Amino acid sequence: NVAHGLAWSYYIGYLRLILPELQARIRTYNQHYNNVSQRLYILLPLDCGVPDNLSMADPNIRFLDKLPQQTGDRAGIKDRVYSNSIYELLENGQRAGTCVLEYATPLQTLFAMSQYSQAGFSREDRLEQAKLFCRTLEDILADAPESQNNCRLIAYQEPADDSSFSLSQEVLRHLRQEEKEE
Amino acid sequence: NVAHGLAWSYYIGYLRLILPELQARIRTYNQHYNNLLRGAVSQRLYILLPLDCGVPDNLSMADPNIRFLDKLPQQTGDRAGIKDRVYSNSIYELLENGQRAGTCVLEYATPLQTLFAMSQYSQAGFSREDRLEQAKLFCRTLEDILADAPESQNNCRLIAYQEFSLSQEVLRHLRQEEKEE
Amino acid sequence: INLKVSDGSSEIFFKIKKTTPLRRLMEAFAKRQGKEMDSLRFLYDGIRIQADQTPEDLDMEDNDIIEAHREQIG
Ligand SMILES: Nc1ncnc2c1ncn2[C@@H]1C[C@@H]2COP(=O)(O)O[C@@H]3[C@@H](COP(=O)(O)O[C@H]2[C@H]1F)C[C@@H](n1cnc2c(N)ncnc21)[C@@H]3F
Repeated sequence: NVAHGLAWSYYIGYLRLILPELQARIRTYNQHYNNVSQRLYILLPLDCGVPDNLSMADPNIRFLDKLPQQTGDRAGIKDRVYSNSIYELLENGQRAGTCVLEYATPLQTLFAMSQYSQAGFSREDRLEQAKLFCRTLEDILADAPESQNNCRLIAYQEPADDSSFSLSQEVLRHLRQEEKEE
Repeated sequence: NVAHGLAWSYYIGYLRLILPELQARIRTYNQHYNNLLRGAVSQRLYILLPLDCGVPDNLSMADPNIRFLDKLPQQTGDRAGIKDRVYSNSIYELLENGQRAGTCVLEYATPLQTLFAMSQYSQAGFSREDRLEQAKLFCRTLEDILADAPESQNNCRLIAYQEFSLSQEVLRHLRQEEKEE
Repeated sequence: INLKVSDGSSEIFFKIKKTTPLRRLMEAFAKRQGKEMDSLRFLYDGIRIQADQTPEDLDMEDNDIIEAHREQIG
């Protein structure tokens, strides 16, 4: 089904390529600016609503800098570029954590397919496939080597209540758990 | 099914983003790089669709008569929390008897490579006939999507083929485009 | 229900039930042209038709036209 293809493409076309080199790029960044935050944190909103600008989605998530980029040829395109963004996670104006953070882009394809009538894809389909995308991706990474397991999948539902929701707290909670399990 | 999702992924995640901006990048290139892509024919994105999903990463490896000249200026955009995610495209010359017979922006449709890799990695398995059918379904779904994207779709051309000179395959498409003008 | 298929150089009318899959028509029309069903692209309401779809599935009406274009891929 749809989710199965998108999850394999996420591994084959991205994670398998960047996770092995991620550690070096973080070190290179640290020395510049005079020196848990070494994993790639991947947001997976299960409703597939994926904003492009993290800072405008949550005030307490603020862009810090980009890692050095990585490049590689693929499918006749010379020097495809892989870039990743560092964010600070705040609480009441105070830096509470720092990590490389992004959304799982293929969830935007699932969302768009549920919006374009030509795709023949309902909202219920999107929500099911989103969950299947997460489980397949989790299965794939569970069979991956150590050099490809240095990422954290963060899957979540936003409340159907009018109650507010903190994306920053959703990430910080996992940062805190990881510190504890050290 | 799989091919349906991959075609929508190819459109939603790539073509709808880069096609509306392609002419501006080509103008910028021509103006600061000697009008190398002259005429509408040389200003479309040519997408290769090998229906056997054989997608080498190096086009010169696929055909010596396809040779890399330069890269267009990069497009950047904020994308799913990544600041300045980068989209880049490569310019190739096509050779016929040692001389430059054509110049175009050329590349493979990457999801076809994905289909092939899935036959190797996928645990549930993916047979040859299934892969060839999903490759065809990807191409036809992409055709259908582009037909319903009138705003941006005339910035590209699909080159599908079964296996032979890839360079000639491309040149034939280019010559036909010039004749239809 | 009555329907018609047109490629511009020829036209063939068909009469079938509403629950009969359109596989038969698309194969019938293409056979006349000397081409197999796959090499042609059939359209109704601007949408590519699939072999297992019936006029009831596509909400067809009597005396509709079906467009037959040369499929460029494959
Ligand atoms: N640099 C990156 N940064 C962040 N994430 C990335 C990056 N690269 C890959 N990913 C991951 C892996 C997924 C599958 O990648 P793929 O190349 O196998 O399939 C792509 C299609 C779906 O794209 P998307 O929805 O973004 O899903 C991506 C994203 F989740 C569209 C098209 N395409 C997209 N971008 C380019 C490009 N720059 N050049 C040429 N073709 C491109 C390809 F067919």
